[PDB]
Amino acid sequence: MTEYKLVVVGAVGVGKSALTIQLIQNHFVDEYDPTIEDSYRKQVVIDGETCLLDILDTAGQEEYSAMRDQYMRTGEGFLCVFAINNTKSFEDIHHYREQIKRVKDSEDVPMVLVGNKSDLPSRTVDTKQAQDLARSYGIPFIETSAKTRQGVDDAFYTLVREIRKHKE
Ligand SMILES: CNCc1cnn(-c2ccccc2)c1
Repeated sequence: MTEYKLVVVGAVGVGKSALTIQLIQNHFVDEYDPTIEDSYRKQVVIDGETCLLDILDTAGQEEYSAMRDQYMRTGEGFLCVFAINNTKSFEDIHHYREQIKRVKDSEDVPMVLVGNKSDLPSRTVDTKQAQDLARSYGIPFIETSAKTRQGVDDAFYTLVREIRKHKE
C-alpha cells in the first residue's frame, strides 16, 4: 500500500487542523489550537482503492521557514487551503505557488485549491475570483465548509484522483 505524503499548509485564520479532525473522528473543533508538529495517518478508501493518507499539519506563522522548506521537498501533495473570510490568505496562495515550484522544479505538480470558512456571512473573497483563479492555475477548486461539513470528503477524493492522474 502506497503512503501518500501530504502537507497541509496555510495561514492563521483558516483552521487547518479543523479539517483533519473531521477526517479522523469527524469532530468540528471551534477553538484555535496552534499545532507545532503532528502527523495523522489513516486508511482511506479512495474509489475502492485503500490508500494510506499521511497528512502533516504546519504552522500558520512563517517562523520556521527553514523547517517549512525541509518537508516541502518530501511533501507530494500540497493543500492550498485559504479562507473566503480572509482576503490575505487568498493573496498568500500566489506566494506559496511560487515557493512550491522553487523546491519542486516543475511546471506541473499535484496541488489542490480549497476554500474554507465558506459558512461565514462575512465573505471578503468572491467565489468567481476563486474559480477564475483556479482556472488560471489549472487546478480543481473545492468549496470546503467545516461547519456544515460540505466539500470535505470530496476534497480528499479529488486530491488523490489528481495525484494518480499526474502519476500515471
Ligand atoms: C520530515 N521528517 C520525516 C517525515 C515524516 N513525515 N513526513 C512527511 C509526512 C507527510 C508529508 C510530508 C512529509 C516527513
